[PDB]
Amino acid sequence: ANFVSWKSRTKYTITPVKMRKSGGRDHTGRIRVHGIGGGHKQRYRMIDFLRFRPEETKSGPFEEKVIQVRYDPCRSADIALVAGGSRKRWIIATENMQAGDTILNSNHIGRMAVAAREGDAHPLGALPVGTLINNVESEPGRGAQYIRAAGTCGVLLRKVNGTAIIQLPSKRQMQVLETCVATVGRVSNVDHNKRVIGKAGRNRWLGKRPNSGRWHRKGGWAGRKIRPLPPMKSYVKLP
Amino acid sequence: KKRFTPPIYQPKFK
Amino acid sequence: LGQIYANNDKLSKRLKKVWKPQLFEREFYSEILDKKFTVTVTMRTLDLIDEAYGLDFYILKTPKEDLCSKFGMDLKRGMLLRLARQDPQLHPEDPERRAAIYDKYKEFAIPEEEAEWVGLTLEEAIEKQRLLEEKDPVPLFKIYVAELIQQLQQQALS
Amino acid sequence: LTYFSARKGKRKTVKAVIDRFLRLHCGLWVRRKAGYKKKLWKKTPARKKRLREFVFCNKTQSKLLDKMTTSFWKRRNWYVDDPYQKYHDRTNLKV
RNA sequence: GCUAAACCUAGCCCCAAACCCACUCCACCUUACUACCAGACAACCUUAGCCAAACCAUUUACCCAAAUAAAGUAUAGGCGAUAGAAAUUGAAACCUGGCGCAAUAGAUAUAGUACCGCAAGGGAAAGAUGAAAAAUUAUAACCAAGCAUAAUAUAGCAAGGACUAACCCCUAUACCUUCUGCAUAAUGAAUUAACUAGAAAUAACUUUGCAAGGAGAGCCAAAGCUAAGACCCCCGAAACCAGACGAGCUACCUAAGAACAGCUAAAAGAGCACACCCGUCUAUGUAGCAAAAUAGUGGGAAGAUUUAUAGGUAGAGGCGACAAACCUA
RNA sequence: CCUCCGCAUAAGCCUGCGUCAGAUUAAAACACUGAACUGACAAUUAACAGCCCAAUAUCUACAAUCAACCAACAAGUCAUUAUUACCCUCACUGUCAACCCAACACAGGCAUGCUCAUAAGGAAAGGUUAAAAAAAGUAAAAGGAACUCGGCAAAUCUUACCCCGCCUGUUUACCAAAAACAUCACCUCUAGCAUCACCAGUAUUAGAGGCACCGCCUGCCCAGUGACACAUGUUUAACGGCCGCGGUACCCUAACCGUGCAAAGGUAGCAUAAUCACUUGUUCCUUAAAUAGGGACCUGUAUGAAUGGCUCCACGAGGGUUCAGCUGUCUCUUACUUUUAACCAGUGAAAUUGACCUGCCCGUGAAGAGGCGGGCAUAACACAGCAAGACGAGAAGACCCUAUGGAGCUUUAAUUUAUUAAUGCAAACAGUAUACCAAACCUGCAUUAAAAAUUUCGGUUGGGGCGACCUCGGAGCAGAACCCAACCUCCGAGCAGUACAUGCUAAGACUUCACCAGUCAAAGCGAACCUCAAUUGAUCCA
Ligand SMILES: [Mg+2]
Ligand SMILES: [Mg+2]
Ligand SMILES: [Mg+2]
Ligand SMILES: [Mg+2]
Ligand SMILES: [Mg+2]
Ligand SMILES: [Mg+2]
Ligand SMILES: [Mg+2]
Ligand SMILES: [Mg+2]
Ligand SMILES: [Mg+2]
Ligand SMILES: [Mg+2]
Ligand SMILES: [Mg+2]
Ligand SMILES: [Mg+2]
Ligand SMILES: [Mg+2]
Ligand SMILES: [Mg+2]
Ligand SMILES: [Mg+2]
Ligand SMILES: [Mg+2]
Ligand SMILES: [Mg+2]
Ligand SMILES: [Mg+2]
Ligand SMILES: [Mg+2]
Ligand SMILES: [Mg+2]
Ligand SMILES: [Mg+2]
Ligand SMILES: [Mg+2]
Ligand SMILES: [Mg+2]
Ligand SMILES: [Mg+2]
Ligand SMILES: [Mg+2]
Ligand SMILES: [Mg+2]
Ligand SMILES: [Mg+2]
Ligand SMILES: [Mg+2]
Ligand SMILES: [Mg+2]
Ligand SMILES: [Mg+2]
Ligand SMILES: [Mg+2]
Ligand SMILES: [Mg+2]
Ligand SMILES: [Mg+2]
Ligand SMILES: [Mg+2]
Ligand SMILES: [Mg+2]
Ligand SMILES: [Mg+2]
Ligand SMILES: [Mg+2]
Ligand SMILES: [Mg+2]
Ligand SMILES: [Mg+2]
Ligand SMILES: [Mg+2]
Ligand SMILES: [Mg+2]
Ligand SMILES: [Mg+2]
Ligand SMILES: [Mg+2]
Ligand SMILES: [Mg+2]
Ligand SMILES: [Mg+2]
Ligand SMILES: [Mg+2]
Ligand SMILES: [Mg+2]
Ligand SMILES: [Mg+2]
Ligand SMILES: [Mg+2]
Ligand SMILES: [Mg+2]
Ligand SMILES: [Mg+2]
Ligand SMILES: [Mg+2]
Ligand SMILES: [Mg+2]
Repeated sequence: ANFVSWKSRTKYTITPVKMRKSGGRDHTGRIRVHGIGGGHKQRYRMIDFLRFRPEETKSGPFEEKVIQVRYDPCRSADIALVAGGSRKRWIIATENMQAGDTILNSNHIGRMAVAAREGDAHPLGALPVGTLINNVESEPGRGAQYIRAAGTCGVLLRKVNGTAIIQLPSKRQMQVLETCVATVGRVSNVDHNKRVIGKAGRNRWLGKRPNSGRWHRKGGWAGRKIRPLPPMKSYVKLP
Repeated sequence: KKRFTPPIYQPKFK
Repeated sequence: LGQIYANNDKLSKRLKKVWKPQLFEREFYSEILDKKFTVTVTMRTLDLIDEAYGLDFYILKTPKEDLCSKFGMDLKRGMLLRLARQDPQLHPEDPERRAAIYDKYKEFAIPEEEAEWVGLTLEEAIEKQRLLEEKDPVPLFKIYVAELIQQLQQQALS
Repeated sequence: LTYFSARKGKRKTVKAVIDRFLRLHCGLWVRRKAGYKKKLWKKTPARKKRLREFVFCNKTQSKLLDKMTTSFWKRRNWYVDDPYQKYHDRTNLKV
């Protein structure tokens, strides 16, 4: 088997990139994941998840201008093309972002919390307690891995001596360093639950194969399980 | 079951 | 790579078993080589080094059938060549320390031309010998002129 | 019974026969009674006495054991204090 | 008298002895047999199983020092099928053969060619004058089945007893195997030629030699020991395991392509309907045109569609809108 | 007269109907001389098509659909710049054909462009005759499904109802296309996360499953098993389950009661159903006639709710019933045409075959005779038919049984954990005031679990299965030495009680038809002066 991943390019760019499908196959050529294959062709828009990243030879916080809000075939939520200084990038559009708005990406953490409109990114310590937040990291400067899906949102619960506590959409709570950047507001493309597929053909266009016709008898896992919430997740190292 | 016996070709030189 | 019985009784199943050594990464110093090596080591060879009183002594004392390592045989050949050559081992300005390290291992240092072929596989030995006898061909012009001048001298001296 | 062995081409011997029977040089085989040391608490003294006996074998059994053993076990032995020395020969037997 | 028949010698086999090979020029690891360009990756690993143990579940000779003997002994072992040493002993340098085959034999061999297979792989058949063919002459015939010369004659396992006469008279239920028992309408067999199936020990028996000893070391011996003779078939599964070879069919996927008339267009995994894909029902066919076809009739035909090209996943597996489907009939 | 063809390119193939000679021979399914050929000779000429490019950075948000209005989703098929380097040129390869994959000059398979009937390309009839049977058509009086399992087929154009599945779609290449599988919708379970799938994704997500659009609903139960919690619990849209007797008025249950048990005792709904049998249940419509169809009743004692229940729109080569029509389906068949057929000419198979000089009736017999017994019949020999027999040909029956012959699958069959994942201990490390903490990866051991692996699935048996039995003794059968079967008739046994010489030895005997086992016993040495019928278990090994 000769499998080379399409994710092979070391320079960020705005133009969409051709992405090869997989069919649920790993590098060996065998099926690793079932029900995947053969949908509409797509191109990849590169999303800059490190929301606060200053340009070259520039250091402090910066402003940006929402040039457009576009549909992304590769994700649930839509993506905003946003320009600033002399460079443009794709980011995850939050709700009520439209063309012509201005967005603030700030680093300095304040003695007193700041008032943030629904599109800016501040360190979680600078934000008011109880705000709805999205695109959060775990280490400072790691980049946004948590909440990123359409309409989903998390809430900052408390601030501790050097950390901040955040509730995830699955209600699990996690503590991150105070200097961890996150964006204010809920993610755009709400009402994504109400989407009705209508027919199996639309699933096929979406690129998911039908389920196996073999009849599996249900085991002990099948009944409803009422478990307590899992313990706190902590991302703060301590000697 | 489906019992089938494929035919046998003799060598062409004969 | 052997086999075992299920509960150490022969009337049970026979299962193929593998026993692996417990390997550790440790750092060593060679007084002859004046270099620090990081090697994947085990408790047995740590104990052997302790018994031999030093990595240099362990490598120079243990035979190939016991070192069981091409790395060990290469180290042995390096130390043997150093001892046979009596070369400027440590550095200038430390001749007495160099000599002291050399005399710590007098019961060694086989001749120079013999210490080269120590720890060499058959392929390495054949390659070394082939590059030894490279000897690109000599033109026949020189041979013929030497023969003719020797003939001329023979005829003239008579 | 391995009439021909894969190493020497020789006849082999069954060692169970050797472990269970004694061969006199005349051709007679001597055995022990079965059950002579099993459940002696349910047996009468006469039964136990007849079970403790060393008895001879059939003609058929003797030929079978001769086939199952090799000629090494049929040679004439001259042990020092053999308790069966006098039994290795036959006397006053007519045809 | 046609078809035919017949023939010796290509070569081969088993030993012995001896350690054996390979660049004329050019091309050849990429799609081998390709004159000429910048990531330099790289091998070292306990076989298993059939089978035997009358099942099978521990176990079951097979490994590379001349012989012989110790010895099938010590030992091992569901202590059972069977497995099985060593110490020790001692093992005379040189000689080119055949109670081997002779074209269905002997090598598969005229050749690993033709042919078959995608591939790994499998694998044939056959020739005959003579000193001279720069003697094409007349000889050389005679011999299997099959025929021809030359169809037939009431009635009957095909004949036998006969008889002056072929038939007519009288008598007569093919063979082999398998069975309690077969003419059995139970098996097998068209027929000819060739090929095609009993291998050995312990202990006995007979015939010699020598004889309380025999034997050319070892072993046996209260007439034994030594030697010889005589003696135990052929074909056939469904299986299991190891290592290769296969996705040019088909299942699914990846890359990059192509096709879908006309009408109604409700907007459409909408309707009629071509091309195109499929295969409902009937008839034919059934050694067929075809190892799944033909004619008609049908389902779909802008989609979860059909389809060309290249690539990927492989058997203790792959792939599967699970039919135990498909993975070269 | 036909054309549903053809001409190109791609792919495939590789000289394979060009000329001359041999045609005496040889393949031509026959022939002339050329598609089923032998030798020699000759040809496919690049512009078409292949065969490409100097680096290092940098750039590349705005589909297509006449791209213009409009309108979307499944979100898309095409672009540079900056600097350095660079002044030689038209090489090489494919180019033929009646052609490829199917063993064939095979009614099969085969991508794209072009005209969609042609300006390409082709020939269904060797000759004759006009039988049967067979194939494909055409026409048919009167009737019009009376045929038949069934309106199969054909001809005409077609109304209404029901069951199942929502629908389009998929499937057993080669006997099943469906009600089976999928499917939008609904629901359960698992997962807090970055570079090789999932995914360049992040709980409105991803994955493992059930059920099956929608509409109304989905009732009770955690006793048991499984799974999750280690606080003795939670969980059924998890595996699954949702009572019994008796008294109960003339008929029936029955509301009701006494009781027992359980986790709950089947709720709604629907209902003789694709739902064990009874069963052609009862009843109305439908027909002249109704084991068919539709509508109602619930003992459905085995219906029933995501094992989803019940209605309904649309749909269906699904399975049933029906009006009307019109049809050779049929009463009831007939005529013609073509193929086939039969004869003449050419070429020329296969299954099969012990040998055959190969009759009928009755009987016999390994129980169904051409061949045997008794009768009868009987010159020889082609051609066309037919299918009663030759227990006709084909395939060493697939059904059944057997084999200490296999294999697939499932487990709660036996054995094991080599492997993966968890734990615990050990090894490896390091500070620490007489105590403690033990990061991660390896390695050894032990336990647990998942996944598996190997192997087997007794026998008797008036076939096998099911039932019953398997060892030992007494009686009968088996009457008077011994023996003697039965899935034959009847009884029993798997102990018990008392001494502790129930010590030791040893002639001679018996013997359950073998062996192994089993039985009796004189004398003797010692010491006083054994009942009972069976009452049982080898070797190895412990
Ligand atoms: Mg699903
Ligand atoms: Mg399902
Ligand atoms: Mg066996
Ligand atoms: Mg056997
Ligand atoms: Mg068996
Ligand atoms: Mg020896
Ligand atoms: Mg030959
Ligand atoms: Mg041959
Ligand atoms: Mg003849
Ligand atoms: Mg007669
Ligand atoms: Mg019989
Ligand atoms: Mg007879
Ligand atoms: Mg017969
Ligand atoms: Mg038979
Ligand atoms: Mg036959
Ligand atoms: Mg077997
Ligand atoms: Mg198997
Ligand atoms: Mg393919
Ligand atoms: Mg449609
Ligand atoms: Mg249509
Ligand atoms: Mg099924
Ligand atoms: Mg099935
Ligand atoms: Mg051309
Ligand atoms: Mg064919
Ligand atoms: Mg024309
Ligand atoms: Mg014609
Ligand atoms: Mg005609
Ligand atoms: Mg004709
Ligand atoms: Mg009519
Ligand atoms: Mg009728
Ligand atoms: Mg009728
Ligand atoms: Mg019809
Ligand atoms: Mg359907
Ligand atoms: Mg499919
Ligand atoms: Mg089929
Ligand atoms: Mg199909
Ligand atoms: Mg069909
Ligand atoms: Mg379904
Ligand atoms: Mg429920
Ligand atoms: Mg019923
Ligand atoms: Mg009817
Ligand atoms: Mg359909
Ligand atoms: Mg003819
Ligand atoms: Mg008869
Ligand atoms: Mg006839
Ligand atoms: Mg006959
Ligand atoms: Mg027959
Ligand atoms: Mg048979
Ligand atoms: Mg048996
Ligand atoms: Mg039986
Ligand atoms: Mg019976
Ligand atoms: Mg007896
Ligand atoms: Mg007495």
